[PDB]
Amino acid sequence: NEIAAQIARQATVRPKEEPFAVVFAAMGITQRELSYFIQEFERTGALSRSVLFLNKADDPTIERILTPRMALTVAEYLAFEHDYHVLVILTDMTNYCEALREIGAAREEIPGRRGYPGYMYTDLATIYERAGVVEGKKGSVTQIPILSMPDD
Amino acid sequence: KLEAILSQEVEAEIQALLQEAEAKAEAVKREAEEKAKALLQARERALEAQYRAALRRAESA
Repeated sequence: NEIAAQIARQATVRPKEEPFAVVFAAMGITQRELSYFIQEFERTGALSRSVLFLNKADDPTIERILTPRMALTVAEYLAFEHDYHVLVILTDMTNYCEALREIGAAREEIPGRRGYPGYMYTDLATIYERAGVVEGKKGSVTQIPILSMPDD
Repeated sequence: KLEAILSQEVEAEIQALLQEAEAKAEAVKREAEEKAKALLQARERALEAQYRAALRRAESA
């Protein structure tokens, strides 16, 4: 998360005719972590070129599922309609997965390996498919997803 | 006369030493000056960074 925050502060597209923006999305984080991320964006002036979405551990599980989709839609809008090179930072995909997995049981599915949802790869594909150069070739969407190893 | 030779031979080494010992008293002064310059050239540069950062922060703010 320190690496993710540092990239958010520092990233640029060196001489590009296009403006640069960051979309930073955090999922299932503590109140302490949320306060820290906020303070960091505000103090450094990184906030001026960033949209930040923060989902807390105690926020609804459905809100966590929607978080990366809000973030990717904002990135695609800025890139396509405003011609920007947008960098999207998503932490942590494993925590997103813990929430999606949490509901698969309530949804009536037979579980797959390790207790996961049987649909793990085709939901995750809806997020990793959303990246690349946008039409016009003035903008683009880049992703830096964080994947923590459960149990390493 | 010999002996006055021996005394004209010492007062000669005892300038060689005093020439060697005041051609280091500069070397010490050179490397000390070539130090202080570099000990303040890096410092000059540091303040820019610490100021280039502080004013940018204050622009954004």
